[PDB]
Amino acid sequence: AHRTLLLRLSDSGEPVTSCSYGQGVLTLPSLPLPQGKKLGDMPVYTVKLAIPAGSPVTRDGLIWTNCPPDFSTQFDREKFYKKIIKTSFHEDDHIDLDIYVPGTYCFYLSFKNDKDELETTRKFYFVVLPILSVNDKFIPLNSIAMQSVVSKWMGPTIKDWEKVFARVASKKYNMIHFTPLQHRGESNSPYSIYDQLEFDPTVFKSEKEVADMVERLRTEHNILSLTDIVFNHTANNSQWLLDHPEAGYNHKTSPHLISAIELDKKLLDFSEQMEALGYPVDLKTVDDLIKVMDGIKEHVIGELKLWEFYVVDVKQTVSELREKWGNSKSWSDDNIPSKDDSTNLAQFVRDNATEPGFGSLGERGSNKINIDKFAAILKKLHSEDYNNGIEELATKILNDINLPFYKEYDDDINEVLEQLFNRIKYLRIDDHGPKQGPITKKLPLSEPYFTRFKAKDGEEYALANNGAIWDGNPLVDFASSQSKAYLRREVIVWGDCVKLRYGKGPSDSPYLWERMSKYVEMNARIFNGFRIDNCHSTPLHVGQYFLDVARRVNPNLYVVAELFSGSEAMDCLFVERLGISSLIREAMQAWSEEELSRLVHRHGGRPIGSYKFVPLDDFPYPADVKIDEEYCAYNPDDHSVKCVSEIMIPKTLTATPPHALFMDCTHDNETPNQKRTVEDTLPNAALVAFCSSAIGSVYGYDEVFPQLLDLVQEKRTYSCAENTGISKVKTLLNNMREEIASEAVDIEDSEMHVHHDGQYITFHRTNAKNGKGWYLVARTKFHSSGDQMLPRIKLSQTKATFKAAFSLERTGDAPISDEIIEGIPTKLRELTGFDIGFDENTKETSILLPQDFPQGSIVIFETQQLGIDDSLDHFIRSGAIKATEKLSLESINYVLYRAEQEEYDYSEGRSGAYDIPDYGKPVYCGLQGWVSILRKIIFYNDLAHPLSNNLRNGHWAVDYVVNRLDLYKDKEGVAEVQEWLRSRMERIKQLPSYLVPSFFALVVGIMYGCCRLRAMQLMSDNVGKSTVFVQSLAMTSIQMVSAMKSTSILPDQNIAAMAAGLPHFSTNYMRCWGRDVFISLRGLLLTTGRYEEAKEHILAFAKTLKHGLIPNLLDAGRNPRYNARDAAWFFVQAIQDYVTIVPGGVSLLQEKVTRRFPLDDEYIPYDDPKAFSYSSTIEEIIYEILNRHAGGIKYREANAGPNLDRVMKDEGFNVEVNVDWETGLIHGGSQFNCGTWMDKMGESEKANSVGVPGTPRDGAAVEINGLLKSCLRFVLQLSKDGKFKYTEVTKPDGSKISLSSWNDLLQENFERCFYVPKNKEDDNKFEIDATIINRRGIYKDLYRSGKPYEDYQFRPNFTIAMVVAPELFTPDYAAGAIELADQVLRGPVGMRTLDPSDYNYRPYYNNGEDSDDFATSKGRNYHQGPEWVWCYGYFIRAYHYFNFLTNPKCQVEGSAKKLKPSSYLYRKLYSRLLKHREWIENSPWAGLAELTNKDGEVCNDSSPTQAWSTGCLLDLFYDLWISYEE
Ligand SMILES: OC[C@H]1O[C@H](O[C@H]2[C@H](O)[C@@H](O)[C@@H](O[C@H]3[C@H](O)[C@@H](O)[C@@H](O[C@H]4[C@H](O)[C@@H](O)[C@@H](O[C@H]5[C@H](O)[C@@H](O)[C@@H](O)O[C@@H]5CO)O[C@@H]4CO)O[C@@H]3CO)O[C@@H]2CO)[C@H](O)[C@@H](O)[C@@H]1O
Ligand SMILES: OC[C@H]1O[C@H](O[C@H]2[C@H](O)[C@@H](O)[C@@H](O[C@H]3[C@H](O)[C@@H](O)[C@@H](O)O[C@@H]3CO)O[C@@H]2CO)[C@H](O)[C@@H](O)[C@@H]1O
Ligand SMILES: OC[C@H]1O[C@H](O[C@H]2[C@H](O)[C@@H](O)[C@@H](O)O[C@@H]2CO)[C@H](O)[C@@H](O)[C@@H]1O
Repeated sequence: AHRTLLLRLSDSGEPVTSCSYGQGVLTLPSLPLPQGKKLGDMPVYTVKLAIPAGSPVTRDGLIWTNCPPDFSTQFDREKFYKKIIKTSFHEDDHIDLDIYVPGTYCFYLSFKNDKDELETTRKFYFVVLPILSVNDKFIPLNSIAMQSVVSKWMGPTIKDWEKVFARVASKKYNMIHFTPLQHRGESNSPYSIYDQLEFDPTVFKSEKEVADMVERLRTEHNILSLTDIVFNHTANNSQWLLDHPEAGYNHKTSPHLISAIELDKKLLDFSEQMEALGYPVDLKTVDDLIKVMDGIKEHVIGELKLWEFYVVDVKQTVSELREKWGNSKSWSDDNIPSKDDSTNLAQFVRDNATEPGFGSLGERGSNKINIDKFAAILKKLHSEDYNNGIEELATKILNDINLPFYKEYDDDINEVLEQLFNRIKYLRIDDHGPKQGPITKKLPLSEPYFTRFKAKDGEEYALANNGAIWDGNPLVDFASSQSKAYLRREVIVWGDCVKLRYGKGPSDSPYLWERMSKYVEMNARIFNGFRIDNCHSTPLHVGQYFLDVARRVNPNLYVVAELFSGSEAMDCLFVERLGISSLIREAMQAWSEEELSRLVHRHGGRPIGSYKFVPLDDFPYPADVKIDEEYCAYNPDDHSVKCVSEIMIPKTLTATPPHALFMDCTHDNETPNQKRTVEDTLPNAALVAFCSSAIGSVYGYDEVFPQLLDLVQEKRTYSCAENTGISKVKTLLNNMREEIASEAVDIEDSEMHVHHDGQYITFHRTNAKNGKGWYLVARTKFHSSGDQMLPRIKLSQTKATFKAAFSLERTGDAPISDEIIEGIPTKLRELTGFDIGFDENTKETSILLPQDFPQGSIVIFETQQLGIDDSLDHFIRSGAIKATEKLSLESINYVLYRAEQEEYDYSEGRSGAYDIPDYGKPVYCGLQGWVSILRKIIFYNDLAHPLSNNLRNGHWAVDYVVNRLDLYKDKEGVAEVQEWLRSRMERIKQLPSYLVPSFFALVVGIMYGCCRLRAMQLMSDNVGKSTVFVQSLAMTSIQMVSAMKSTSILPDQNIAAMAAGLPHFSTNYMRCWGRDVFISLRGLLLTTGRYEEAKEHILAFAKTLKHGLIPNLLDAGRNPRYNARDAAWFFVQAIQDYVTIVPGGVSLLQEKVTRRFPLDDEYIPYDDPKAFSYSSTIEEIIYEILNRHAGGIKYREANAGPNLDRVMKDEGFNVEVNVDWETGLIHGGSQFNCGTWMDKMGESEKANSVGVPGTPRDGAAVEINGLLKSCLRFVLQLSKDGKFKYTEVTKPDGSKISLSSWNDLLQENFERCFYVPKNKEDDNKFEIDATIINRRGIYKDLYRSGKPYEDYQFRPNFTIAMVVAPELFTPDYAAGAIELADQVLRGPVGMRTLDPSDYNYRPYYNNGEDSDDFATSKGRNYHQGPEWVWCYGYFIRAYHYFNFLTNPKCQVEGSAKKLKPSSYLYRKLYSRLLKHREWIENSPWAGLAELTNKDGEVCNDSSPTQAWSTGCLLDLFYDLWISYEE
């Protein structure tokens, strides 16, 4: 059915962590195959790799993976297969990895670097767990019960073993771990294997004899089997070691140990003559040890030649100097240090005259000097005659060379004898280890460091035996050359075993690899898995190769390993590459009760009430996605991995901590009788069994054996004594876990609470799906530490039920047999008296323990949380799609967004945003305000967050989500969305308090995702199929477009009205701004597909035309403000954008609006019946604007006075606009004016700037004239097409100018008036006064401005003209001008409003400055430095266009030999948007800010989400889409 996981990648190709589970591994969940399907019928899993669109990896990117393409192809570690990444600047690419067999798989990505070179990422691994079934019933991995049994103690016959099998089958174990069933070595230790290729001749004779026994265990007792596999060593007496001695490290293969060999055999030879030469051979005196130690120092250390292994043979070099004194002589280097600089000169000879392998160990005299290169230096330094003091000089240098070697030797020898005498004392003088037997050949003074034999090749050899350094790093091969442990005697050896020298591969030890391969696949044919002792000491490449050979034989190979590497990260890396399925954890390692509770806490599960993962505002919502319309397209027999909700965003693949196999007692740790007591066997095994993981135990733990069995010496047999000790309880524990294994699946599905009080440990196991749980009270018996009484146990919203209770008591000591291992007689008394009180009001269960509850007892309760059934998850994960069926792009605004001021508008100031105690209010009143806070809470499982606390303290926030929508109930689809929230929140309130936060976030997140998907479906295809970033920008369109009560766009009605920004531009007269609306109209409405809403705004403002101008401040169409020389031309540009994009958009031209205010610019007539009066068409409105500007205007502001602008000066109200017909440019404004977008008016009385505009842009503005040229080009081609008529324009006098002539006037005179030529020679060609110019290569920001220094100021406004009227610019001039803006005026997120190299540059906006600075106080800086985000949109839109015309590297051909941008240009475009993608990702408001201080510094006064900040970035994506993506 659906076994697909989503693995989103970052921009560098690294997997993305969906949740913080800790240091882990990309493990895929263990699940059975579909009903009646084998390996190969279908892929076991499919990993969907998601690559971000436009990321640097997509540039000629390829996905590599060693996953075979089909089931027929075998797995190869190093054969990777190609997968093509489909590059796009809008759409992310998904590449499936079909997996057919469990194993270790990895993937890496290759791409084209920014250096045009090839680059590769890391290898990223992910494990598919094996499928474990017994007959035809699936065994979940966390329900495995493993019984470890030692072969040589189960009996001499196979039937003697099958009696043990029946005992562990009654205890209901489902897996048996075997110590290696091979022929054992001399010492008969199970791990020193004599021959790897044949089993124990005492019991078996062939593979079929042991294969039938394991298959018998499967069919008879329903038990799987696995063995230990020994890679690190073999027995010291293998008949194949005589044939192939190179399989270990010897004097040939590892020459560095030659020094250690001659020391081991010396020590043993001294042991033979210990009392002969000296006498102390077996005493308990520390002085007696000192005598033999001094004997060692004089009988071995002194007889070992002062160790020439380090030091250079001084006199033997001088002897050889005279010999070749006269051959390759003379040097030339003048750097040769002076003879006075002894140390410096000493090491100079070391670097130049040495034979290969200097300083390192080898043979006796392996470190020597190159003579012809040494004597050549002496001739150059001293004299060419030898007897001239060379013997003194040469010896002096060599003696100083050996100074570090001698100190290296003293430090080595000291750690030899310290290690020796310390070990000698312990091994002899019983401190904690006795057996101080008079030394013998079997018990020599020194433990055997090397195994000696005479090989079949004739020569003698000395293979050592591995072991372990005390506290050394196990990742270091102590037998390799990097370690000096065998020399310094820092090795605790195992004489039973012998080295196994693997190299870099089969080339270094051919027979060893071939033999171990056939040895591995032999056990792989029989058993279900392997167990690896000291896996951390086996090299990675060694473990990787043989485990893959096994999985080729047994595809469902279950791997266990005792893995204690340096850290958790190294543990995860070993699990990643080796494919380990479970890690061994030992419960006996806990020294105290607190250490045991912390161990059980690690492997118990997640906290109770843990948050559940949901796709939120960080996911793409493709409009063309499959959906579970009612979460019903799941069949249990399919065994499919479920999606999170009705939306089919597949289950995310995230790193989870590697699985654990919790052993209450292994075959190497001491018995509870030894470390603690025998009574602790019951509570210790119960706490382990309650963990949500695999569990196991050694044989004898349940049968309370007295002490740990010596794996080397002991020969006694397991007792046939049935049903002893805990065998009855383990039958209960394993049978209980079988009932739980049927439904518990993933890591979020099993939760836990653990408490430790004194000697008691509390374990509360909980299933998060149904509410079923277990409660365990276990009194531990580490020591008999007196009576302790546990306080009252209290469970909230839960009912308890007594299951079972037991006590373990000791009835004397264990029998002392010599032929059979028998345990300690123990009584297992069932307990009673547990009072379970239930308060039928508070629904609180109280549990009191009985006073007869001795140490070593347990009690199990069955529990069930109230309000949770099996049908709760389906009710929450369904119905939300059907509830959003009637939602519209306007109505989604009330469900998701609404600022508190926008909510006060509908609630008359009563409601607002929910106040979270000790935190604050969410940014939006809708779900977006919750999702912005919950995403980090769900990611970290922060149950201590103030919102998490408030959600379980009461149902206030739960009812707040549903009660808000009463304000917007009558709107499209909101009522049905409220009813879904009402029905789901009501069911949630019936749950326990501690479970409310996790379920509250799940309900909000599900409805949020359904609302965001509904938005992408209602929008166009370019948006509804793009990356998260584009969709996040498109959701801003919903934030701004909403119906209000205190304002609108029509004076008669109350309809949708695009706000300028939230929250400071949303209510009353501050919401709609004509300039702001029509800059964002193309981005927020046309790019998204809101065609009818874009028409309503064009028609609404068309009613308020006056002076031939469009008003900036729109008071819903009643008394608007006409101080906007900018708005009319952004408005006429939005009409062109509408007609160009909307199909049949020419129909807008003949739409008749009822023009309020008379044509003759009369007076404010809101009541006067001459308001409605006459109608005007849009075609007429356009011509009215063009002709009125041409014919000249003249007006003082209507209702002029402070009443409007309480700071504007009297002359400031009479603004005007006139067209210089010599040039064609439209001039207008004054030094008391703000008629452009930089409209900051002074309000400082201290700095005396009241009335003084910060940025008056009087004269010819670039944007106005650029939009004028765009409008003229629009109406010319329109009259040609017949949709426009008017072709004549008037004059202030009364003449007439053709529209084409006005169009040509700008074409002939625009660039002349504005471009500042780089050539100082062409200032006589572009109307420039060189006295006032900051930089050249700049299109002037103004023409004929009042203060002419503002004419030549570098401001970002010229980009508007470059985008809307590119014909006004010669390509080479514009390309260089916009490259300067990129280097100078471009900030990280916003565009700098003024060149930093100006004296007026003040880039920090503080609208509360009450200082004396004329330019900074009260926010006069507004447009003199601060970085605005919308100007970045117009900038990069033209930066893309003119780089496509100029730089040829930004061009590429292909389809239809049509020029599409190169990946080099897409790379430059993608880079300039990372800060914008970061901003909208990590902002509580789900948009882009209005303003930013210098260099990305957050401006507090800036509105955090602005309409035209995100709309202009949507303009860029539509340019690249509508022109290339066809
Ligand atoms: O009856 C309705 C209305 O009538 C009159 O309206 C006039 C205003 O009182 C008058 O000030 C003026 O409005 C100007 C404004 O003066 C001018 O500076 C500019 O607006 C700027 C601010 O200058 C600027 O600092 C910034 O202010 C933001 C701030 O950055 C933001 O962080 C947050 O604090 O919100 C502040 C705004 O509230 O940005 C704004 C916008 O760019 O332009 C305005 C419009 O021209 O002229 C109005 C003419 O009607 C009455 O005076 C008024 O009381 C009445 O309510
Ligand atoms: O309608 C929901 C309501 O939620 C918020 O108010 C609640 C607090 O979040 C909640 O912790 C609790 O506060 C108590 C405090 O003693 C104190 O706040 C007092 O004024 O009210 C409670 C008295 O026990 O309960 C309140 C609601 O009573 C949020 O702030 C409200 O705006 C919101 O309406
Ligand atoms: O040489 C160019 C000149 O540019 C700037 O001078 C500005 C000045 O800051 C304005 O206040 C006004 O005087 O217009 C001038 C136009 O260049 C630099 O400040 C100045 O150092 C530089 O020399």
